[PDB]
Amino acid sequence: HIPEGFSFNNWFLLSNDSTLVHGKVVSNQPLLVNCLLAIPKIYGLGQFF
Amino acid sequence: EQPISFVTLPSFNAHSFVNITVSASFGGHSGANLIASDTTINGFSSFCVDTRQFTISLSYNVTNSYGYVSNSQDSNCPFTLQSVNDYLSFSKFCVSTSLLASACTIDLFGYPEFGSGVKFTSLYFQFTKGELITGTPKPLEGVTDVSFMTLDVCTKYTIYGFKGEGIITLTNSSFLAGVYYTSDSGQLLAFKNVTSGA
Amino acid sequence: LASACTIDLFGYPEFGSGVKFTSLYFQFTKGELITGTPKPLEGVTDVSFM
Amino acid sequence: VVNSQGAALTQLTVQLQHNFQAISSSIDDIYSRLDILSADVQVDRLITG
Amino acid sequence: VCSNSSNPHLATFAIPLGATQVPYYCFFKVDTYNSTVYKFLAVLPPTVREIVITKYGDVYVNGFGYLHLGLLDAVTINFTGHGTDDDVSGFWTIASTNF
Ligand SMILES: *[C@@H]1O[C@H](CO)[C@@H](O[C@@H]2O[C@H](CO)[C@@H](O[C@@H]3O[C@H](CO[C@H]4O[C@H](CO)[C@@H](O)[C@H](O)[C@@H]4O)[C@@H](O)[C@H](O[C@H]4O[C@H](CO)[C@@H](O)[C@H](O)[C@@H]4O)[C@@H]3O)[C@H](O)[C@H]2NC(C)=O)[C@H](O)[C@H]1NC(C)=O
Ligand SMILES: *[C@@H]1O[C@H](CO)[C@@H](O[C@@H]2O[C@H](CO)[C@@H](O[C@@H]3O[C@H](CO[C@H]4O[C@H](CO)[C@@H](O)[C@H](O)[C@@H]4O)[C@@H](O)[C@H](O[C@H]4O[C@H](CO)[C@@H](O)[C@H](O)[C@@H]4O)[C@@H]3O)[C@H](O)[C@H]2NC(C)=O)[C@H](O)[C@H]1NC(C)=O
Ligand SMILES: *[C@@H]1O[C@H](CO)[C@@H](O[C@@H]2O[C@H](CO)[C@@H](O[C@@H]3O[C@H](CO[C@H]4O[C@H](CO)[C@@H](O)[C@H](O)[C@@H]4O)[C@@H](O)[C@H](O[C@H]4O[C@H](CO)[C@@H](O)[C@H](O)[C@@H]4O)[C@@H]3O)[C@H](O)[C@H]2NC(C)=O)[C@H](O)[C@H]1NC(C)=O
Ligand SMILES: *[C@@H]1O[C@H](CO)[C@@H](O[C@@H]2O[C@H](CO)[C@@H](O[C@@H]3O[C@H](CO[C@H]4O[C@H](CO)[C@@H](O)[C@H](O)[C@@H]4O)[C@@H](O)[C@H](O[C@H]4O[C@H](CO)[C@@H](O)[C@H](O)[C@@H]4O)[C@@H]3O)[C@H](O)[C@H]2NC(C)=O)[C@H](O)[C@H]1NC(C)=O
Ligand SMILES: *[C@@H]1O[C@H](CO)[C@@H](O[C@@H]2O[C@H](CO)[C@@H](O[C@@H]3O[C@H](CO[C@H]4O[C@H](CO)[C@@H](O)[C@H](O)[C@@H]4O)[C@@H](O)[C@H](O[C@H]4O[C@H](CO)[C@@H](O)[C@H](O)[C@@H]4O)[C@@H]3O)[C@H](O)[C@H]2NC(C)=O)[C@H](O)[C@H]1NC(C)=O
Ligand SMILES: *[C@@H]1O[C@H](CO)[C@@H](O[C@@H]2O[C@H](CO)[C@@H](O[C@@H]3O[C@H](CO[C@H]4O[C@H](CO)[C@@H](O)[C@H](O)[C@@H]4O)[C@@H](O)[C@H](O[C@H]4O[C@H](CO)[C@@H](O)[C@H](O)[C@@H]4O)[C@@H]3O)[C@H](O)[C@H]2NC(C)=O)[C@H](O)[C@H]1NC(C)=O
Ligand SMILES: *[C@@H]1O[C@H](CO)[C@@H](O[C@@H]2O[C@H](CO)[C@@H](O[C@@H]3O[C@H](CO)[C@@H](O)[C@H](O)[C@@H]3O)[C@H](O)[C@H]2NC(C)=O)[C@H](O)[C@H]1NC(C)=O
Ligand SMILES: *[C@@H]1O[C@H](CO)[C@@H](O)[C@H](O)[C@H]1NC(C)=O
Ligand SMILES: *[C@@H]1O[C@H](CO)[C@@H](O)[C@H](O)[C@H]1NC(C)=O
Repeated sequence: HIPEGFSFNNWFLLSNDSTLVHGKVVSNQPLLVNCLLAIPKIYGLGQFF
Repeated sequence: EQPISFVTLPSFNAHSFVNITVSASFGGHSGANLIASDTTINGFSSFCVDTRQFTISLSYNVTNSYGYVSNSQDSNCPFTLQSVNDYLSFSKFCVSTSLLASACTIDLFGYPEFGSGVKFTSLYFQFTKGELITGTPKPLEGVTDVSFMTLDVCTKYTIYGFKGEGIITLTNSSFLAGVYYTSDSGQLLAFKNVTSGA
Repeated sequence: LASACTIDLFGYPEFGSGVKFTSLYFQFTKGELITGTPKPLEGVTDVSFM
Repeated sequence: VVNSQGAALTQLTVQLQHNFQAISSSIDDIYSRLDILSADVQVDRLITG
Repeated sequence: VCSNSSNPHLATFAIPLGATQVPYYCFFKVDTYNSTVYKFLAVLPPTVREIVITKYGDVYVNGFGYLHLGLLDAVTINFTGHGTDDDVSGFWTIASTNF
């Protein structure tokens, strides 16, 4: 789960169309996490996923 | 005398001219009966769209003693070559003379006035909607931003497949996300300059 | 035939094309006589198992 | 009562939003995309609705 | 594949760039076992903020879902080991997201 206080500054609702300035809704979103990485340093060597 | 403004995803101009051809001959068979029918899509039985901007050209070919034929088309599709020519933006499209699923079937009919008319062939059109391919009456000359627009006056517009009549203006309200903003009733009220953010 | 379900098949030879093979036609009515199983049931005298 | 009075208008927006038994809720679209008679049938449906 | 008025053969494929260096015209080379062509996608927008790729075949960049494709299998990435390739790397963070 998401720890609180995080800004999600560059996080946006997954929508295939339309735009909502404000409101509330329940939906399916790719937010569950299996692993986390930050400041990568190995992809330059042909890293595969 | 409505001014027209046209804006879509900004991009350069890359136009193509696809031709469809239909050929028929009656003069020898019965005057009304057909000797041979030949339809070519740029010289082929099937084809797929290539450039973002394109135009379709249909050519007629009549061989008969009388020389006078009444032409008619039937469609199982909500679109016509005349209609689609009017700046119809779309994503993917291909044509064929062979049966294909999810492909609109179109027929052409000709009345040679000998007494009985005929039908030539059925064309199949599979397609899916989007903002890749647009059909225009004529291309744009050396234009790196095909979209044309004007403010301060009421105009006839079509924006991202949303056309209507209205007067357009600019506001300094800004947001980091979303390019079009539709009314809950389904009217795109405000929107953002893709290139500039205005 | 009279009021027949139609199925068609399409094939792609990896040349970027898809063509149709033919159409098959069916007549049918709901009922009990004949049933479609994914594997025949054996060792059973009364087919129903509960 | 204040909640009561704050009602009976949103649903009005709801119905007008719908497309009922027609190609699209944009009358001009079909208008531009089709001949007269078929769209006439659908708009009759729509206006009746 | 991106480019900025610098096209060894994309200029031959379709127009030199279509803009100058600051804009970046970028295509997909449709590289497969039989044919190879370039499909124009777009130019570098003023701002790009996050990326996400879904198995279904649509990549959502900055939250718009530009284009869908068929179900995805995998991907590989390489800039170089040339110093700042990870020092000024845009990836502050990367997460294996699930719906
Ligand atoms: C905007 O518009 C797009 C376009 O429709 C929407 O995208 C849909 O997203 C949903 C959410 O995942 C998709 O639903 C999924 O469909 C999968 C289809 O797989 C079958 O079909 C392929 C061929 O296309 C076959 O090869 C394959 O073998 C399958 O037979 C399902 O597999 C998914 O299954 C889900 O449920 C099972 C449980 O049964 C889970 O185990 C899975 O993990 C998964 O959760 C799922 O049903 C849908 O297909 C997408 N549409 C299309 C056309 O593909 C967007 O949702 C919509 N909205 C937004 C905001 O973008
Ligand atoms: C609109 O469409 C009609 C068809 O409905 C066009 O009429 C012809 O269409 C054919 C078929 O597409 C085109 O090809 C032509 O074939 C003709 C057949 O040859 C007969 O006539 C010649 C005399 O002209 C005789 O010598 C011959 O023995 C046949 O009796 C020929 O005129 C041409 O082919 C010739 O050259 C080739 C190559 O050298 C030889 O192999 C042939 O045997 C033959 O000698 C021609 O290729 C053609 O488009 C149309 N031909 C004519 C004469 O009109 C209409 O023209 C078309 N209208 C348009 C496009 O505006
Ligand atoms: C915001 O929305 C508006 C429409 O509502 C659009 O803004 C236009 O965007 C286009 C392309 O981005 C601009 O096009 C201009 O074309 C000029 C070509 O015509 C000139 O050609 C020669 C050589 O320049 C001149 O000698 C001749 O006299 C013609 O005048 C270019 O010259 C322009 O370049 C100049 O302006 C741009 C900014 O637009 C600067 O970056 C350049 O350095 C240079 O100063 C330009 O390419 C057009 O000017 C924009 N405005 C208008 C009113 O059309 C877009 O949709 C969006 N904004 C942008 C910037 O795209
Ligand atoms: C309504 O619901 C009730 C409650 O379930 C059913 O009552 C019993 O249902 C079971 C099955 O659900 C019946 O069991 C069957 O018995 C038959 C006869 O029993 C003997 O038959 C010979 C006698 O020598 C031997 O095989 C053996 O000793 C059995 O004890 C069998 O014919 C049935 O299967 C036989 O054949 C298959 C295939 O060859 C073999 O695999 C089996 O091993 C077995 O030999 C089955 O065993 C039972 O008879 C019912 N009555 C009772 C318990 O009084 C009703 O049947 C049900 N009505 C329906 C469904 O219409
Ligand atoms: C589209 O994208 C796919 C991946 O999604 C590509 O598939 C890979 O393609 C590369 C090269 O194009 C393949 O690498 C080469 O494979 C050859 C044989 O395939 C075997 O590959 C691995 C071993 O790497 C085996 O486990 C597998 O079972 C296959 O049997 C190898 O012979 C090559 O090695 C050569 O070079 C080395 C260099 O040291 C020599 O030592 C060898 O002796 C030999 O000469 C090379 O490894 C890769 O295998 C493909 N993988 C998959 C999963 O497909 C497609 O190629 C790409 N499309 C195009 C047109 O390229
Ligand atoms: C995300 O992107 C931002 C862009 O703003 C980066 O932040 C700036 O990065 C540039 C370089 O990419 C910095 O400019 C250089 O700063 C050096 C100071 O060292 C650190 O200082 C900043 C904090 O002020 C750190 O954040 C940053 O990591 C720097 O590493 C100066 O010493 C440099 O001067 C000289 O450097 C080289 C040395 O050879 C010379 O060739 C140059 O010509 C130059 O004269 C240079 O000024 C800038 O200071 C950064 N600003 C801020 C506010 O951080 C982020 O680093 C980047 N992060 C990630 C993770 O991608
Ligand atoms: C599909 O369409 C036609 C099929 O007939 C072909 O392109 C056509 O080519 C002719 C000859 O170049 C063009 O005629 C020219 O017209 C201009 C005026 O527009 C005139 O100045 C020239 O002297 C010449 O007569 C014709 O316009 C053109 N039409 C189209 C639709 O392209 C070709 O087979 C296909 N078109 C392509 C590939 O662009
Ligand atoms: C236009 O800019 C001015 C600058 O002060 C601002 O006050 C005004 O609200 C802006 N208009 C908008 C946001 O529609
Ligand atoms: C990344 O790797 C591929 C093949 O492994 C190679 O062709 C390409 O040049 C590499 N990229 C760079 C920037 O070197």
